[PDB]
Amino acid sequence: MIHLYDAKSFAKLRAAQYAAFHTDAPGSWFDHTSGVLESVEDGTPVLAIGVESGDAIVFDKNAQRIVAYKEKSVKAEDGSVSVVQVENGFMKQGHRGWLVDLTGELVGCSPVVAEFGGHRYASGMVIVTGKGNSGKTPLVHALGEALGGKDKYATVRFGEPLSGYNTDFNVFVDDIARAMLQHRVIVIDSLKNVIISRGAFDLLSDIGAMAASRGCVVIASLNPTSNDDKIVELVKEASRSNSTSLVISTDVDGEWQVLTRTGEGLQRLTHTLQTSYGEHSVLTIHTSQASGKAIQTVIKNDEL
Amino acid sequence: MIHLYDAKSFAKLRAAQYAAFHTDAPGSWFDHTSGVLESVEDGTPVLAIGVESGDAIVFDKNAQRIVAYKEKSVKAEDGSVSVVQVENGFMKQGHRGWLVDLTGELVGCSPVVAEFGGHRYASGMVIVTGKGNSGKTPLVHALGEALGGKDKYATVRFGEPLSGYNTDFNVFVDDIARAMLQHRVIVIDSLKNVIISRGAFDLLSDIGAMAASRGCVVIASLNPTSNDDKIVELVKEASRSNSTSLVISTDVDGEWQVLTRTGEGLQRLTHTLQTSYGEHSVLTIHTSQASGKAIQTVIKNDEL
Amino acid sequence: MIHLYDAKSFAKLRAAQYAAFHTDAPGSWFDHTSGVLESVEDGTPVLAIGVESGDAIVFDKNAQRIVAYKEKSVKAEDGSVSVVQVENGFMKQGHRGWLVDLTGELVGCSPVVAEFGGHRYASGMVIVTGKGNSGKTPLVHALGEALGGKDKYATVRFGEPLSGYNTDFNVFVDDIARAMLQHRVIVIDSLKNVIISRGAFDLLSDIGAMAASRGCVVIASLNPTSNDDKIVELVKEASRSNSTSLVISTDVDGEWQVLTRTGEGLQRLTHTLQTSYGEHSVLTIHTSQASGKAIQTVIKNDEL
Amino acid sequence: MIHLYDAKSFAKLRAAQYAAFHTDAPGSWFDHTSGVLESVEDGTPVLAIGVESGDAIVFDKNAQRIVAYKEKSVKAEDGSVSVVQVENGFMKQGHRGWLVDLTGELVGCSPVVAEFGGHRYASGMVIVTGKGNSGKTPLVHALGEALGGKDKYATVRFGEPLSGYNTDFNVFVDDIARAMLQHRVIVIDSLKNVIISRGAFDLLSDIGAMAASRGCVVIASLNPTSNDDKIVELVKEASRSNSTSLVISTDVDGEWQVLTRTGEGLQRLTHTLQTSYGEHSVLTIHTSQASGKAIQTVIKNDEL
Amino acid sequence: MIHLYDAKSFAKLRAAQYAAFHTDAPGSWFDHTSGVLESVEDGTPVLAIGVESGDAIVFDKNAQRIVAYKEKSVKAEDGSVSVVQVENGFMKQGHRGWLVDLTGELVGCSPVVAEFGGHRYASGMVIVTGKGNSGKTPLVHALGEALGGKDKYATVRFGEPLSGYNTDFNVFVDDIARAMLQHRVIVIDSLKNVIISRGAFDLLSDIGAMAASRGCVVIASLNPTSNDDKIVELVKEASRSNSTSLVISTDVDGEWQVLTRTGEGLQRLTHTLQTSYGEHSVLTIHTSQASGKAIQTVIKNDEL
Amino acid sequence: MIHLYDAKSFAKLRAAQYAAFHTDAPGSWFDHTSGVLESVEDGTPVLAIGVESGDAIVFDKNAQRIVAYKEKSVKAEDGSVSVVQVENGFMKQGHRGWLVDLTGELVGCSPVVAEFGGHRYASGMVIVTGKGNSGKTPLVHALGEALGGKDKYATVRFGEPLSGYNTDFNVFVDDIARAMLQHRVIVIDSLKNVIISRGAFDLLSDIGAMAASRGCVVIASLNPTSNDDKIVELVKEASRSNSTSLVISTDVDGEWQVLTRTGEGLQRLTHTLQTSYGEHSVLTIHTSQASGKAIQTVIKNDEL
Ligand SMILES: Nc1ncnc2c1ncn2[C@@H]1O[C@H](COP(=O)(O)CP(=O)(O)OP(=O)(O)O)[C@@H](O)[C@H]1O
Ligand SMILES: Nc1ncnc2c1ncn2[C@@H]1O[C@H](COP(=O)(O)CP(=O)(O)OP(=O)(O)O)[C@@H](O)[C@H]1O
Ligand SMILES: Nc1ncnc2c1ncn2[C@@H]1O[C@H](COP(=O)(O)CP(=O)(O)OP(=O)(O)O)[C@@H](O)[C@H]1O
Ligand SMILES: Nc1ncnc2c1ncn2[C@@H]1O[C@H](COP(=O)(O)CP(=O)(O)OP(=O)(O)O)[C@@H](O)[C@H]1O
Ligand SMILES: Nc1ncnc2c1ncn2[C@@H]1O[C@H](COP(=O)(O)CP(=O)(O)OP(=O)(O)O)[C@@H](O)[C@H]1O
Ligand SMILES: Nc1ncnc2c1ncn2[C@@H]1O[C@H](COP(=O)(O)CP(=O)(O)OP(=O)(O)O)[C@@H](O)[C@H]1O
Ligand SMILES: [Mg+2]
Ligand SMILES: [Mg+2]
Ligand SMILES: [Mg+2]
Ligand SMILES: [Mg+2]
Ligand SMILES: [Mg+2]
Ligand SMILES: [Mg+2]
Repeated sequence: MIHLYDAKSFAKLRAAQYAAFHTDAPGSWFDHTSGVLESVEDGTPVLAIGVESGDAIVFDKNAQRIVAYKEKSVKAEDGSVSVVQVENGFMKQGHRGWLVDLTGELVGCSPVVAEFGGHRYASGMVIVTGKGNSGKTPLVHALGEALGGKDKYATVRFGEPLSGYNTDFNVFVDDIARAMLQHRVIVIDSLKNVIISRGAFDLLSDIGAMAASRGCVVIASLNPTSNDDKIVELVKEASRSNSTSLVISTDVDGEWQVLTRTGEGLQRLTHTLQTSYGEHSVLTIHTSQASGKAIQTVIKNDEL
Repeated sequence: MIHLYDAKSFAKLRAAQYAAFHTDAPGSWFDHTSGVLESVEDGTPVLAIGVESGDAIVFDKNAQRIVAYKEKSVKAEDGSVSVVQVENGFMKQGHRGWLVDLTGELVGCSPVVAEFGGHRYASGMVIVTGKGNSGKTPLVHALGEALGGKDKYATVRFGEPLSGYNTDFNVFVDDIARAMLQHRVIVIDSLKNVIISRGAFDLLSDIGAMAASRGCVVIASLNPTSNDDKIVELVKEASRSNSTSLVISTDVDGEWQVLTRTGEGLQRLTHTLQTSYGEHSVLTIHTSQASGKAIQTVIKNDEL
Repeated sequence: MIHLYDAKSFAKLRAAQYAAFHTDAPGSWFDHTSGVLESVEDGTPVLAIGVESGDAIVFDKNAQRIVAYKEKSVKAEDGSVSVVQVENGFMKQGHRGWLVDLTGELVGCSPVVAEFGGHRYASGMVIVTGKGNSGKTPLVHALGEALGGKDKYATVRFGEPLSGYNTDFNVFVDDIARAMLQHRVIVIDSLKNVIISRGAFDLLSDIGAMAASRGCVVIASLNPTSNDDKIVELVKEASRSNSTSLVISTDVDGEWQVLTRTGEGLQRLTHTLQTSYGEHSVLTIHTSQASGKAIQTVIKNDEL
Repeated sequence: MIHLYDAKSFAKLRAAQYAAFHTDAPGSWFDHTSGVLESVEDGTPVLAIGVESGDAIVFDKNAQRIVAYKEKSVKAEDGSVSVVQVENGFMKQGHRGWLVDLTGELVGCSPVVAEFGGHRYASGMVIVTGKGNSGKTPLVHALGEALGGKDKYATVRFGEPLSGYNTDFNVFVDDIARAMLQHRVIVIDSLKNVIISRGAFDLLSDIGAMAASRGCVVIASLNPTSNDDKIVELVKEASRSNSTSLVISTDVDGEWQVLTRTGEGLQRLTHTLQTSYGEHSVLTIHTSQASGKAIQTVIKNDEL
Repeated sequence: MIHLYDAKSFAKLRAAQYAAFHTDAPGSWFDHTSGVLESVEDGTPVLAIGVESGDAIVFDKNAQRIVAYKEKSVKAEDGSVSVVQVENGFMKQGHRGWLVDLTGELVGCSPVVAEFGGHRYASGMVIVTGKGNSGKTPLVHALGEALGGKDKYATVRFGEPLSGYNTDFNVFVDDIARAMLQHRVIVIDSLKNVIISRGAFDLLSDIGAMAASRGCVVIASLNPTSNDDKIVELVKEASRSNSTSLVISTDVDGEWQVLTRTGEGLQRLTHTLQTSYGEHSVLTIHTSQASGKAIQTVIKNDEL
Repeated sequence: MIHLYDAKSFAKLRAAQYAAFHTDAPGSWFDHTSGVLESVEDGTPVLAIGVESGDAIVFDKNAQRIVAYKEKSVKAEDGSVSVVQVENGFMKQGHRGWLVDLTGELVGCSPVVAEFGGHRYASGMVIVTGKGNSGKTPLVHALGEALGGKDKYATVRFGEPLSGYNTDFNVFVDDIARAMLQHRVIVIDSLKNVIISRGAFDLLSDIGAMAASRGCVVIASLNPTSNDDKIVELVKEASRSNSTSLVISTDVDGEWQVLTRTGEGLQRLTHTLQTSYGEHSVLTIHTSQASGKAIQTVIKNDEL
């Protein structure tokens, strides 16, 4: 909805956003939203995501598709009215994204999703990219395990010429919706095939906000390697504007750079990561700050 | 409608436009249009804005969507007829923009929306953009609060990978419409995802006139950063021709330039702004002229 | 229709076209077509202009839209047949342009619309453009008042982020149609938003011929400023091929060049204009010639 | 239809084609086809041309549109079957072009349309183009009068911002069909607006063959002037491949070059023309050979 | 259908393909397929070719169009099923190409179509192209007569601004279909207008296999001359990949190079041709080897 | 479906993927999936592949198309639900790819398909490409026979101007589906015509995963030769991202490089091949390693 502010309320909002990243217990936001989703009336639509055609499919709290739901409205705080209607398995009325309120007045946050190796990591979408020899696939799985901490991480596989890989976009959005509804740490291996249909465009522009709203993190690999300034600019834009965080390789093999948006209007943080391989390509991230916009663009150049 | 002029009536119009910016009490035009809107018959369509498809949704004076409204025509002064009809939630007949006359013979103005730090600011659309390290989001919020003065400013959030952000264009136009119908100072954070669907194109070409006619100001951030002459040129066209005023970053961190169109055929004014950050990135604009077209083009080069 | 000629009849036509610009009394053609229009049977469709979709809307001699008109044919001189039919507000049969014959055998003219400061001006479409500091809006209004002479000029406002400005193309073409049906001197401020839908394309290729046939002049501002060879070439083509006359700014501030097509197969004339500003930006054109195709292309280069 | 040949029959075909241009009486082919068209059963479809949408309209020998014609087939010599059906004013079955046989076994000719100043001119389409100061409009009218000889020439006007000019493509194809059905010499002033819709593409590719089949000549002006390699290549292709003859200006003012395709597989002829102006821009062509492909391309370069 | 191989059966296939070009009596494959076609049930669909829209029309063994044919399936050797159905003149079910098996296990051949001047020529499609002064039209006709030998060659005319030329794509595919069903040697003058609609794209990708399967040869002229890397690259792709053989002009007037694909996986052969003109441009090809891929690419450069 | 992992289960997965290529018996995965397929209920849809339009066709375990199959759902392990429904020959509900689970938890593998000349080859899609004189058709057939080993290889022929070659995309995908359902080693000659419709796009992004899941290998020829950075980049992307393995020619004639993806997150292997020709162009691959991402991109440059 829209929000109204004066100097006081705005300063309070910023303090609260700062806290959502810097001081809140890691993963607490996810726990809170899990509670909100579970308190929902059975059969109530909680998430709508766009399929390839641009239409949207809707899911309930248990990640089951809602095929028929008769028009139902809800008047919000600002007076606006929210409407949701599902017919023949497709949203007739409503919008893409969370269909129930998880944040409230607390918007524009990058809820700390986890802490690892002395660094806090944000929820939302993390795009892993860059050129060079450092491998991306091993990196997303290592990050997924690290941020997962005590919990297992969920893996969504898409568009690779390997066994068992789904290559259908509509099955892909279904897997992603189920993942965000049920797990805090999510790995997506290969955003490459989405990179374009309407559903693919909706996904790039929606996923970061969906995840951040949920308090979960979606770690997605994205290879720039494609000397086609049409697609490459799309890769840089997705990394610059649709990603909550960015993990990009450097000049040194095994070394990565993490750029994190800490919240609405807040500064971006940066830290380095060292890694090494064990058996069967299993990667390990070794354990034992503020960066300017000009610097951000410098890193974006790496993908050219 | 169309207007007829001779030397005398034209000179009077120009003096009137001049005054609407230079001498009228700040925000007085907004108060005037609030009165016109509130005098409208209940349930009467007052504003129509385009959704993604290119269709238009309609609202009444209370920012409530009109789903059904049988044909109804009104003959204007120039003999032209206006017909409005709404069926199944969409305009069957009518046009985009204000459906009731808010201006009358007083057209081509940039009604002063507020005065701050010794400068007069125009209503209509203000694009906040530029390259470099100066933060845009912090600036739009500080401008909102500064021009809001005694009033709270309205915040419309769109397309950012942060918690609680809507990324659905149709929810976006609904927010914008409600905001212009109810508040004098509006901040839109991220016009980035609009910059393209028919609805997006309608939005860019309509919002400036819509706001200027209401006497409200829409402060929208737009990032150029995207070395793609296709989009970058679209950013310059939007800053050049679709904005009533432009606020753009300088070579010096924290310093901004304000370029204001003061009226139809009138000269553009320019002044500088110094800013500084307080706690949690809350930005403060410190307190304590004419510019030719060539100069304007020089400033536009900055975005390359 | 088609016309047949031999050496004798062709020479007579050329002498008549020459006269229509060089010796006829200024504005007499407009008076003559006003008489043809008023002598039309009530309810008879006289003008059809394309809306955004490419469809056309029809008007009668009083600039009132005709929503229903059953099929009706008329056989011309060359034996051809003209058929007009309007259903549900849209032309079902017919063509865009004047639906009644305003010219007869007298075609290919640039009927003198007015005389000012010692120069004859042609009816039809005049594009006011160029780069540099000389302001276009002030010029089109000054030209409208100068060619208006004893009569008031009509102003069609379109696509500018100022108060009371319509930004809807279908309202715009209704405004234009009504203007040409009722006034000899018309000003269009901002052809920028048309410069693309089918209707926009129809407007650019139709308006010059419609106005010249009527004997009215349409003075339109068109800013080239937009380093995008796709649109800039479109601006040059509209100036070169869809304009009866061209008014373009020069190296010297306040100075303008007028390039006039005097008739079919005739030479283009050129003269200069000096201007100055008074109060509230009211511009005054000071008072007290054949140009080749190469010279013409030279002036077109100015817009790059 | 398809034709079968052996060395003898082929040598005879070539001799006959050579004759159609070099020795037949000028205009005799047109006279013969006029006879064939007049011998046609009343109401029989004789010509189909494509309107803007790509659909085709059909005309009878008197240039009147056939709105309803029930399916009717005719088996040709090679055994193929020709079908023509018209419903609601549009061709349901059939093809674009002449619907009755005018040539027979005599195909691939450039029937001499006229002789003037010691040169034979071909029927089909003649495109008049080039850069520089030599005027095209005066040239097409002078050529039309010259080739017309004892007969008047027909003028089809399209897309110029002058009085009486039709700017509707569908009215344009109607004018052209009527012209080819009734006159040997045809002038088309401004092919510029066709230069793109399906109907416009069909016209460029069909007109030359229609005219040559009829024995009439269509003299069309085409300005290249438009530094847009997309359109300019289209101008060069139309001049190179859809024109039976080409008349292009040279370095010397008033001087033109005529390049004529004399038939299927025959050599292209070339000759120069000197011209001068009299009163009111009436041009006169003064009175008192084989060119290679490489040379042809050299002239095509002139338009860049 | 699909075929299975082991070392033995593969070696036998290759010896068979080798012989189909090198040792079989010239034109014997055409005679063989004529027999297969004539043994087909009356009214049975044998060939389907795509019209402009992308739809396909169907013919029987006598080159007569089938407008109605109820579903009918046929199980092939590999267990695959072929279903053909024609409704309202268009294929409802089936595929483009030969609808009856003309080859069997003998696939991937370039059946020798004729022997002339000591050289063997392949069936399938032959593109005659190149830059320079050597005439293409005269050459395609002389090749047609030379390879026709004792038989007349068939001529399909398309898209030339000359008398009696069809310019309708759907009439074109009808001619081509009839020609391949009834004659061994076919000449298509001007593939220029195809080089783009779905039908045109289908034609370029289908004709070569269609002809090679029939044992007939299609000799088509294609002019590169069009400095537009978009189309020119399309000409090279057509000469490179869609043609069974290529005949291209040299630096020397009258001299041509023939590049022939002799079979699936077999080497390409090359030989030169000297020609001279007789009366009325009738060209005569005078009478009295392996080439690597790099050489081939060198020849393709000629078209730039 | 989605899979969850912790450090332990992830390491087990990687060890299993490693084994699936490095130590499993060659071809065992194919035998295992053949067993899963044959144990399926009769009439059960097992494979869906997209036709040209983007629609999908369905096949049962015997490679016979299913034209009608009423809605039927199956709930997986992650709680997801798979729904298949076929109506009028087309999938109404379901996804493209394998419709039955061939992999289970064992995903992300490149199942060893065969061992030859001391090297293990991966199933999935292998693209054979490169520039230069080394012939591709001879290579794909030699590779098919070598990996076939004791078994015959299946050949799918598509889009070549040779006898018996299908050129219809819908027949092509039916051929491919039948091949993967019945044979371990498949050769596709000429992927050129797919390199674009929705179905072509679906094929490139689906085939690798379909084949790898099955344990079969699809060896396809793809010629880069086409100096059009639009298609060339598409060729590089298909080689880089849609190929399980790549076989590309080098500087030395007859010599080839094999680049193999060994599994999800695993390293790419590389080895060289020497070949020579025998009679009738029958090629023989002579008998008697980790490569970095940078080295990979280097080989991709070869195709420019
Ligand atoms: N033991 C090891 N030592 C060094 N590199 C290893 C390794 N095991 C795996 N890798 C690297 O892991 C990398 C990633 O594997 P891939 O499947 O190619 C995913 P990616 O390359 O990260 O993204 P991509 O598929 O979009 O290009 C490869 O570069 C591989 O070389
Ligand atoms: N205390 C502080 N000192 C200096 N800069 C600060 C700051 N707090 C916030 N900023 C700056 O605020 C800027 C804007 O925050 P963002 O959320 O990135 C919006 P933006 O960058 O202005 O526009 P964008 O999101 O369209 O690119 C960032 O560049 C950040 O560095
Ligand atoms: N008193 C004055 N002295 C000098 N210039 C003046 C002036 N009053 C107005 N102008 C000029 O009037 C010019 C035109 O006003 P604008 O509203 O920008 C229409 P334009 O610039 O002609 O076309 P545009 O809006 O498409 O660019 C401005 O460049 C302004 O500087
Ligand atoms: N008396 C005269 N002396 C020299 N030139 C003359 C002339 N009378 C007319 N002309 C020339 O006639 C030419 C043609 O007039 P236009 O209406 O511009 C048609 P065009 O220029 O030939 O083709 P175009 O409209 O596509 O550019 C102009 O260049 C004009 O200068
Ligand atoms: N007697 C002769 N001597 C030399 N050349 C001759 C000739 N008779 C005809 N020609 C050449 O025959 C050539 C071909 O005639 P055209 O009808 O132009 C077909 P083309 O030029 O080969 O292909 P195109 O029409 O696609 O460009 C011309 O270049 C002409 O010069
Ligand atoms: N005996 C032999 N010695 C050398 N090369 C041979 C040969 N037999 C066949 N070849 C080569 O086999 C190569 C491939 O045959 P083609 O039918 O052209 C398929 P390709 O060239 O591999 O792919 P392409 O058709 O997409 O370009 C040719 O370059 C030919 O020279
Ligand atoms: Mg990867
Ligand atoms: Mg921002
Ligand atoms: Mg202006
Ligand atoms: Mg002209
Ligand atoms: Mg030719
Ligand atoms: Mg090959």
